[PDB]
Amino acid sequence: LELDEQQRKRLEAFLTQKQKVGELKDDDFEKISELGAGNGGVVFKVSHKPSGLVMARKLIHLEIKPAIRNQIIRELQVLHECNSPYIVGFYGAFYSDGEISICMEHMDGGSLDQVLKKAGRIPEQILGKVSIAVIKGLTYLREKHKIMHRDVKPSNILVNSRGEIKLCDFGVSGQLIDAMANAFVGTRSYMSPERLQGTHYSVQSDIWSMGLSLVEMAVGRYPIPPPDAKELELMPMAIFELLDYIVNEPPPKLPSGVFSLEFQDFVNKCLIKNPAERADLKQLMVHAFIKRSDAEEVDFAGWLCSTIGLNQ
Amino acid sequence: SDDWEIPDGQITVGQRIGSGSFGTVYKGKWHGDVAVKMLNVTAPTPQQLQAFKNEVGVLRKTRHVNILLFMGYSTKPQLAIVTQWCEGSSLYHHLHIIETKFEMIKLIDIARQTAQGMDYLHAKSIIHRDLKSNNIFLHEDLTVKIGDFGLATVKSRWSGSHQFEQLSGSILWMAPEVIRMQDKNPYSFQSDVYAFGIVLYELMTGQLPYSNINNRDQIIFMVGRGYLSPDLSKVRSNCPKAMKRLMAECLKKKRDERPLFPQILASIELLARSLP
Ligand SMILES: Nc1ncnc2c1ncn2[C@@H]1O[C@H](COP(=O)(O)OP(=O)(O)NP(=O)(O)O)[C@@H](O)[C@H]1O
Ligand SMILES: Nc1ncnc2c1ncn2[C@@H]1O[C@H](COP(=O)(O)OP(=O)(O)NP(=O)(O)O)[C@@H](O)[C@H]1O
Ligand SMILES: O=C(NOC[C@H](O)CO)c1ccc(F)c(F)c1Nc1ccc(I)cc1F
Ligand SMILES: [Cl-]
Ligand SMILES: [Mg+2]
Ligand SMILES: [Mg+2]
Repeated sequence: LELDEQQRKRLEAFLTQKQKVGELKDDDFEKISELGAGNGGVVFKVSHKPSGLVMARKLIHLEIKPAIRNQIIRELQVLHECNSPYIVGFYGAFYSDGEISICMEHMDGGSLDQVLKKAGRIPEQILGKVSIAVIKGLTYLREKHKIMHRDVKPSNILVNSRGEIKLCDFGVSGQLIDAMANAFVGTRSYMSPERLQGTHYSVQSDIWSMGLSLVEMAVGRYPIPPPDAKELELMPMAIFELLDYIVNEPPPKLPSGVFSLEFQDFVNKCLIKNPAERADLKQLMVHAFIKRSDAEEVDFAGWLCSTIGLNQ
Repeated sequence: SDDWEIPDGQITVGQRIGSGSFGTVYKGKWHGDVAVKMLNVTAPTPQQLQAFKNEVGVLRKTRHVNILLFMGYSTKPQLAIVTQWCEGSSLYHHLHIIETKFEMIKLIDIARQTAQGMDYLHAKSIIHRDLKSNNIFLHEDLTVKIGDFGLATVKSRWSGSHQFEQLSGSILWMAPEVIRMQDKNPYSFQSDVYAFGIVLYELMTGQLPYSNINNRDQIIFMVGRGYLSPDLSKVRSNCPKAMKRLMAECLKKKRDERPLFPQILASIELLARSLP
């Protein structure tokens, strides 16, 4: 991989810690605290006593046949090969006590969903760095593994006090995705309009999801349906209606005047409903917004710790 | 305390079994084995609590051989529903986890008993609201017991007297108009019939619907819009033609086109007799 000297240093340190971790067993973990819960899972900060490591442990309770469960556990093992500065590190996936455990690196900044609540709105110059990290994460996953994320959203972009921005919860296991489709529901959606209608345009839907996520973090509010009038100058829809809106209504857009023209063009190109006219990953990486963001010096770690209340 | 309310510290709460769309189930002891479902609604307003008690007064009178016995409720330490503990597995576990090989005479009989219990619920004017094979138990490998019916008041958290209803748990059994959540009353006898149609699908195919689609939001949108419906050609070859027809009638997109359970029960019973 490309990697500056610092990124290759942290990547190496992670592989070193990972060698201390043999087989993961439920008895070897100690609960520290809860990190959050989704609509189909729960994540705990834990200590792995044999290794001394702190990890985030996601537990998923699926009532599925053992052959499907075993395939899910097999497919997740590919996460051992997913090593990139823009991908949440991975320690192991196993089954025990009716629960699928996925043990990953602990990100002390939380998700950008949490960060967004604490920030109100995330500044454009911070969003530039986030976009670079997401584009690069999605590129890594597609080029090195043929993986399509399929779940880009603020709660699946994790950050930490070192300033790293990393993707997680991507579709390494199509069996896991399918089992979860059968068992749970969300309350909102970042799915692209063409996939809602059953059309598959590779990573173009992840790009749509990103654009949607960037609008939500820019304005401080999930953007389907668009803000109504005076709501915007301060600067609940059911799941089916949200999906119908995505499919049948024009895509969201940033407010004018508040954001740079490059940033507005960048999200507009992401949110084109036509998945072929939508920008792809190569085109976004050279977009003016990204070229500008990549050259700005932004103390992302400083801004995050400040936003969260942590120390430097 | 109140009628059919179990006071604090009478139920010995044992092992946690799992959680579903609106609660978390524990195995418990209270004059025998019970399932205790701790409701997600932990903080209920006086209006919500009152409407819940009124609903419990209805549910506790729904006694029938194919209905899981409603045993009581608790408010302390937390809101909870106490029901008969089922030995063995739900129909969902039998079909999709154990892969129990039933013969066709016994698949029909499971559908018969379910229609029997659903017929009773509707005769008592109760919308189930949540029929699915996880809520059908084959008790002691013999009798079908339908569970988790009614309880509309606790399937949504309340902001005063108004409650916002959101989809929760699996969507596979929801009728198009339940998915849409747009009508005044999305839930109806006919939306139960649709869910039963899906149960029939599981019995006659051995599979959940939409097995070829792993994108949940595509399913929600397309089922809701009427663009997508169960693939009836997955039905196994030994399924009687009349059962396939009945299934298709239960699954009609327009609720007014769906039969009711007296007619459904009469069809299955006829089919059971005119069967090898
Ligand atoms: N590696 C991690 N380190 C720290 N916090 C984490 C980590 N992974 C997940 N979390 C937190 O755990 C929360 C729950 O995650 P998750 O179960 O994937 O649901 P979700 O992404 O928040 N929402 P949803 O996917 O719609 O069900 C996330 O929002 C994060 O706040
Ligand atoms: N009366 C019961 N006896 C034994 N096991 C039960 C009983 N009720 C529920 N369970 C089990 O407890 C777990 C949780 O059930 P539950 O919370 O009802 O979710 P669900 O049935 O899968 N979906 P839903 O009922 O719509 O919320 C499942 O493994 C059930 O099989
Ligand atoms: O976790 C996933 N989705 O979110 C789950 C929430 O609990 C839903 O509420 C998920 C879905 C498909 C898949 F293949 C995975 F590998 C998943 N998990 C997953 C993937 C990479 C890392 I590094 C860490 C992880 F955990
Ligand atoms: Cl408890
Ligand atoms: Mg997540
Ligand atoms: Mg249930």
